[PDB]
Amino acid sequence: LYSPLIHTQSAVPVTISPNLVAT
Amino acid sequence: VPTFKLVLVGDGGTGKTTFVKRHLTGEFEKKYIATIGVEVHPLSFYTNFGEIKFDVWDTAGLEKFGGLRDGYYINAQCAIIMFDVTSRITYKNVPNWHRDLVRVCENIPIVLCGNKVDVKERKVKAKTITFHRKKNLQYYDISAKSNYNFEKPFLWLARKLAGNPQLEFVE
Amino acid sequence: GASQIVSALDVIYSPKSNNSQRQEAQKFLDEVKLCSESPFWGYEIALQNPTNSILKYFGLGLLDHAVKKNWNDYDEGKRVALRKWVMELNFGVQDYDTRYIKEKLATLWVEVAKRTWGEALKQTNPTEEQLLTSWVDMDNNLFELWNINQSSRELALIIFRILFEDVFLLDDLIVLKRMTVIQPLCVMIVCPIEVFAIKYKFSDKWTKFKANEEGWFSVWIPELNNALQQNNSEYIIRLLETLKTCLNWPLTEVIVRNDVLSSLLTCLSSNIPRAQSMALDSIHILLTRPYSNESHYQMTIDRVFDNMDLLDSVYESLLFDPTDDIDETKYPIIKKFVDMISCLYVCVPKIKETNGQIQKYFKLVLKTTYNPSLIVSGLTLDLWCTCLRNDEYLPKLEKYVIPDLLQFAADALVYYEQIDGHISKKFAEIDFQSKSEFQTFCSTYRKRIRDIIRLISCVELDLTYDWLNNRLNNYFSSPFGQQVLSSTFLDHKLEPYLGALSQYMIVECFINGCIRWKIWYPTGDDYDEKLDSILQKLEILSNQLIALNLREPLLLKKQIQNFALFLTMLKDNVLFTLLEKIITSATMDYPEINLEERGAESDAVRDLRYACGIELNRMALLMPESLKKIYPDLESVIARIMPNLSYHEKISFKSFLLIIVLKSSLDMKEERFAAIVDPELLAWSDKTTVVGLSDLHWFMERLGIVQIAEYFQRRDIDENSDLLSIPIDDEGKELKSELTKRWQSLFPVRATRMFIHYSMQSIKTDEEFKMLQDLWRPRIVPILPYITRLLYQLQSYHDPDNWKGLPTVVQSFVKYSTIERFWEAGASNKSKDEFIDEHMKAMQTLRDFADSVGHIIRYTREYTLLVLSAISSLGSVFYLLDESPDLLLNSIAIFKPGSNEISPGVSTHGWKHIMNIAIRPILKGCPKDCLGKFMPAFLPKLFEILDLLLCQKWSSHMNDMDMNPVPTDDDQMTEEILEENLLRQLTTVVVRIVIDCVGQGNANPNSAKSRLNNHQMEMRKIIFNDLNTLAPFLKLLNHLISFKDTKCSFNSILVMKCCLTSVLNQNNTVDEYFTFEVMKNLLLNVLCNSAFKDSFHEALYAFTVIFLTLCKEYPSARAFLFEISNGYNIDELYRNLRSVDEYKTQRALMIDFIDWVKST
Ligand SMILES: Nc1nc2c(ncn2[C@@H]2O[C@H](COP(=O)(O)OP(=O)(O)OP(=O)(O)O)[C@@H](O)[C@H]2O)c(=O)[nH]1
Ligand SMILES: [Mg+2]
Repeated sequence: LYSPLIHTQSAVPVTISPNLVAT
Repeated sequence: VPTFKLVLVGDGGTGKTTFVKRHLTGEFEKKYIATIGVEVHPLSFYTNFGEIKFDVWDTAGLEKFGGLRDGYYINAQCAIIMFDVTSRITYKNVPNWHRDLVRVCENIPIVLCGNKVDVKERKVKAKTITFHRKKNLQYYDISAKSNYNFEKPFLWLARKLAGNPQLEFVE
Repeated sequence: GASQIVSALDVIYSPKSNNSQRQEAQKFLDEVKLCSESPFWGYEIALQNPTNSILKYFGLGLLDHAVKKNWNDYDEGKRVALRKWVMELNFGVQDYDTRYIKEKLATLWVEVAKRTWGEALKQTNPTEEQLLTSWVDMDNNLFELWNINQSSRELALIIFRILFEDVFLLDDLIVLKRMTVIQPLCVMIVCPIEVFAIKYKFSDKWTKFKANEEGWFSVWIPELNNALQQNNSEYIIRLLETLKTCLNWPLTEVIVRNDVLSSLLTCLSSNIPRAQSMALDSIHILLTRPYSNESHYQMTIDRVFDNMDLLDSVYESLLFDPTDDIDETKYPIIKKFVDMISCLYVCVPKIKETNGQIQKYFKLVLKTTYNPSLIVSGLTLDLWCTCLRNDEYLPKLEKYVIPDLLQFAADALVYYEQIDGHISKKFAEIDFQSKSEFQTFCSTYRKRIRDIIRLISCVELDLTYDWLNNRLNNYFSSPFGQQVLSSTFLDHKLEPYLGALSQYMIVECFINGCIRWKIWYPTGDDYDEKLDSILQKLEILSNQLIALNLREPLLLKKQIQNFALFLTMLKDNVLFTLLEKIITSATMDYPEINLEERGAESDAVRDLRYACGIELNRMALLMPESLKKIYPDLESVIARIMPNLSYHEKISFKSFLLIIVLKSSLDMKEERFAAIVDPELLAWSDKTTVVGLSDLHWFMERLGIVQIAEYFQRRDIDENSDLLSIPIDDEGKELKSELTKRWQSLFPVRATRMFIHYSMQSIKTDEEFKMLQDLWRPRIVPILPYITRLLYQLQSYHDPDNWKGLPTVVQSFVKYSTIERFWEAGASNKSKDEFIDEHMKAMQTLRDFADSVGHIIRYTREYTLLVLSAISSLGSVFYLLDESPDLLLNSIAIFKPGSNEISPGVSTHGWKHIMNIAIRPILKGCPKDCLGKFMPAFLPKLFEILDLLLCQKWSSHMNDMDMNPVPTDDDQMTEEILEENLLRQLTTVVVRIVIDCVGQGNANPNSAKSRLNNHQMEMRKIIFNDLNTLAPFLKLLNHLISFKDTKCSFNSILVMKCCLTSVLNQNNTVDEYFTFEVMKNLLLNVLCNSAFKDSFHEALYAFTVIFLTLCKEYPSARAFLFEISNGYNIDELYRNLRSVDEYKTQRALMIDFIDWVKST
């Protein structure tokens, strides 16, 4: 119901998988 | 007028008798009374393509209270396996019901019905339910207390038995 | 007599018989079943008259009951006679026997085998008597049954199916007791002796059991091949039914020797649907079964992959045209085939590609992905995701299918549910039970498609970028692109908007793929040059996309969303350009329409402006330092914009400026912070607002209720007149617009919440955290009383006793505003569509006016709770001042003067929101250096408030249910279900509060290894070592377990176990209250009640611990326990427990005491 707020720890909206480390 | 025999199988306290009584009289039943033996309740649905009647054999879900358990399935032309979403033991027992239900009647259409969906807390989540996919069954979430989809399994079963896939319940 | 049984069966099977007659016949049959001659009677019934199928089935059921229940009682001779009867009945199978008769006979044979076969194999060199007892001739008899006739052939196949299923697939209890003899016997009978001896080493006593030396596969497989040549569909189906269950367990040498996979593939190349389905299941079983020999698995995966042409032909044959009607005979076969194909990618790195097997396999997978059905198509999306993520398949996958897969995924990224006449809905109406399920599946499907696009763009950035550039140019040169570019407002559920939205989502996925590439590519010497080229390409793409001059607000919104992803990669290079574009796109005039009428197309512009503001805040958070260089220009531009900007966007822009001021290390932080914050927070300290906030009539006047009464009087509206039928007026629209503007300006809850939260987001180290906390201190501590007073008034608005002072013409208006219209799927026969239809209908009705007033009230309450939560995050400033706990708690909970009713008129949903938003974050927000001054002044009242609220709500619910048994209509059932669900959720929130305040103690009674956190451990010192806080805490715990909720009661008992270590600290006052209440609550309402099954077991362990402790140190407890039990021997019961060390035996002693109390 309320309005969303941006946090500096998750401001980037990219949905890249966190488990990725390298090729 | 077509007359199809329907066997209502499920574990104890699942809501089979309550569901049948809701379809018959239209009022929810509060108390829980074990269904002794089997009860045959004629059921009729008015559709666009005519009149269809059902003989719903409400069977006992408790072992010690069951009668001719598998014998209640002879010459059946229909089936509904009812499980409770609030108790995982019913869903775990669902495969046994399908196994001993297809032994007597083989190529009948069967519907898996999840009851008591009206409650917030449910021990059988939607993802956990996959038996319908494994055995090409139809899974309709229903609630006798809430009348959520209490008519949908009968409509699907009528569509498959009669033949018409555009058959709709007009009343 | 048999005639009585026949009559009873006729009565119980005829439809004309009434239920009572049926029950009498069933009772007679049951009493017949219990007769000691039931097995012989059943055998005679089955043998004498095979014509009557039902009577024969009843006799076989009697035999089944004899062999299943009374098996242990029978002696060796009786068991042998029963086995002989079963064998004789099985050998007597003819053509007239129905399928279920054969199944029952097979069940009898399998039961007798499971209870007899292999008994003598556990003894050395058993004699012939023991061998005959152990049914040594099973294999010989079963092979004899194989040759009696074709009906006996089917019977033997069913026997094998049931036996193998029970032994291996199912976890049957009888076989589990004797698995180590039954399973190797099955391996013996199905495998050749030479093959068996390689793996197993048993002696000739095992070889005695095996009759056919060559095994059983050497019989089934040639028979299956012969049936396939002769095209005998029924025989093929029966053989596949038997063969499907005997392939996971047996030795793989038998599978390889008989070429089972070739037979399965031959079955698949047939047009029989059932045979194809069973061949699919068999092939999947062969693929996924364990392999002791890796070479056999290699041959299996080689032969499967060498027949890709056959699989493609099978898939093409299975396909059908779904325009008229889907084919239920082979659509499940299509789903099964796609599921089986999707599991084959694991074997890909092991196939030695010689004839392009891998290329054909991937082409087939892509072809199956093109299936019109989303369920069928969505099965391979996981395969594509996994293949793209891994590197074992990437060189083998990029060479053939990457461009085609990318093209498909781009073409499949459409809104299926909003396309009229789409081919996917035909499959949707059969695979899904409701439109909501189809919509959420479409959302998941589009999410996975976007994942595919992102992974492809990461792996193949150059090709993906070239293709995307060409596709965008072609689309925006197309007539639909011209319509999108040359229009201001588009139908948001029509093709021109949806296509462009899909293009923008594709662009977003490409940018996310570049972001992923930033990490995926190895950090070699070539990384910098490739990264620079990618940045140049992205900048060119961003400049190209901006130059389109897009005007549709809900699409320019998506462009602004993608602006943040562009800024993440390109950093400063395009920071100013994107910032200016976002700023100038939030102030576009849109002269065509006016934004004050709350139109359908005005909401799009409002959403676009809100998104622009939130993206401005996000950009300021991401890159504050770079914005410092341009801050004066930004300040001047925003100040110029301010008069031509709405209050909501005004607050958003001020927060953006505040982020730049605080984070960017700009000079004179305090002056800029004051100049930004003080004008917005000045409304809180307004003298008229301050003095009037303590008067409810002033609150109503500010809300405008007096104006609503005047408007109603002007329209001649009355209380007896139904508001649901009165048409609305544009004057009412203007009035509500003015009222909501004045309301949002009067109580700047949003401004305070945004400023506080975004100033908190500016914290990087403790020192500037302290200075910011000191800076916020003068602006909060004179404002907290007014925020609490506003929450007070919002709570008092729901009290019916406060409405009698209002004019009579608006008594019903406030009541209508108070009630809410929340809806749940499963709580009513209505779906979401007609519920939203009811809401839409009220729009043109005066009832929507009261609904909007109630929405304003609830929104203000939500935002003031959020403000209070944010002030908790401010740190020590909110907890060190002495007045804060009482000031907040008295505001949230309104004790009525005479009656004890916690805030009368406030719904359970409102209490849920209050608890979740305020109480939990504040309780967990107390610093470790501040609990000692805020906790002992907050918890003692908080637990009392929680106990009173829960007790009142639960008592009201049960009282309303009891005194109103039959609902008037189904709407009453829906209301009761919603109330019960909300009360359950509120109880869950309360028990979560208790858990996070204390911390539970594990499910196992003897395990207490759960390490409490520092915050949890610190509270237990305050609560357990203070009588003022402890006593209310047990009241909440005592009530929580009593309440009819499995989850909290089980959790609360677990908490109590962690408390039982310290709550019984020998305190006199604590111990006495523990005696009369907890035993009374646990024994009578938890232990004696069957509604707490799982809670009964956990409470019993807790009760036993308290029973030993209290009776040891308090003789009065034994006397008290004697009274409530009304007998028994507490001293004997206590002595028996202490002498027993095992908890399992102690539990048995308590079950007797609890059961005895139940009887008394
Ligand atoms: N909330 C809720 N409760 C239900 C629903 N359906 C059934 N129940 C409850 O479950 C009880 C089941 O009672 P019956 O239907 O008589 O049970 P039964 O099928 O005879 O039981 P067995 O003979 O043991 O198989 C009802 O009386 C209700 O208390 C439902 O849709 N929602
Ligand atoms: Mg029943």
